[PDB]
Amino acid sequence: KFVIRPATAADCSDILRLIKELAKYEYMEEQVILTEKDLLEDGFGEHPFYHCLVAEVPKEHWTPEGHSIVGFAMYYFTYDPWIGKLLYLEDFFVMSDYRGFGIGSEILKNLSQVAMRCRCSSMHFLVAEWNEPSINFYKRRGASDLSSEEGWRLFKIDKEYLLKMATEE
Amino acid sequence: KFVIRPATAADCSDILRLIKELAKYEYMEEQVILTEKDLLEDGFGEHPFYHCLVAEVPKEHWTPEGHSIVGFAMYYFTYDPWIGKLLYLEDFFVMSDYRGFGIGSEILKNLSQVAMRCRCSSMHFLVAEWNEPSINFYKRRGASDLSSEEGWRLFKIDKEYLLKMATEE
Repeated sequence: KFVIRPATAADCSDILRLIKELAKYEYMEEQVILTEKDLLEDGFGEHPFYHCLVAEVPKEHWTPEGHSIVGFAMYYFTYDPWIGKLLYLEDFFVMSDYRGFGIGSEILKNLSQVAMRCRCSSMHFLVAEWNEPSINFYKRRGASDLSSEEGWRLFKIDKEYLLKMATEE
Repeated sequence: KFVIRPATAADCSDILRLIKELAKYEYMEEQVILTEKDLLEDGFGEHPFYHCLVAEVPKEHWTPEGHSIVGFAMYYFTYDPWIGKLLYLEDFFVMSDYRGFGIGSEILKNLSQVAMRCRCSSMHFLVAEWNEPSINFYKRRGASDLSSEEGWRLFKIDKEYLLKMATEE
């Protein structure tokens, strides 16, 4: 059927392909600026800024375009001053013609083992408020909505504004 | 007046002290489980899971308890599949009797330089929806509320539930 395993440098082309496919899936249309070079340098350079798990399918079940990777999960470690190291799930995506096979649940299982192995007190991630199916999917597994409970809002300051603060009076 | 500099292992006692002081400041009362040992191992071990900047004041301006560190900022790097490496500001705190001296603005300035230096497309962080003063403070510097714009909600799955998923059918 398929296997869930850590990504290797050779998988970066597959990951970018899936990221671009994910970007298309999304509704919040945004351009993917990442290049395979970035994924290689940032993930398999001196310091890994992200980690990926990939879902590989048997050679005789490849993608119509001849691809063995049909899914991926990107994560990294974060830190909380109160409790310490946390696991952060950035994104999770499985190709359309491969959903409903359990791949998604297997990735989640593997991420949970990573959390256990790396001594993470919990796993954080974002869910769009309008995505009720996903909200319930996670709540059914014990997830808590911290934005709803504690009022947290995600803020961002772009490079343009960062540059101003970096070089101001 | 004061200086903003990167933290060293020797500063971990000061940081935990400030974290516990921050925990008291907060209203969402929670127990600080972190120990100085954790901060040392997680920040100055083989792999740094967080980075800290500290605000040090002259020897002749120390804290009533004899402390030179009166503020800190904790950050780490994250990753976005669309744009790449990001700077994530976890927490920022300055002792009461040292606020209104510009220390806060200096830390922000230093964090911005880190973002520029490490090629981060932007800086992400959380702000409580009820903290209007902080919301405006950041908006005045170009920040965008991504929860308000894109509907993002922060979710968490505790270790108890992670363990279940890690060892289930």
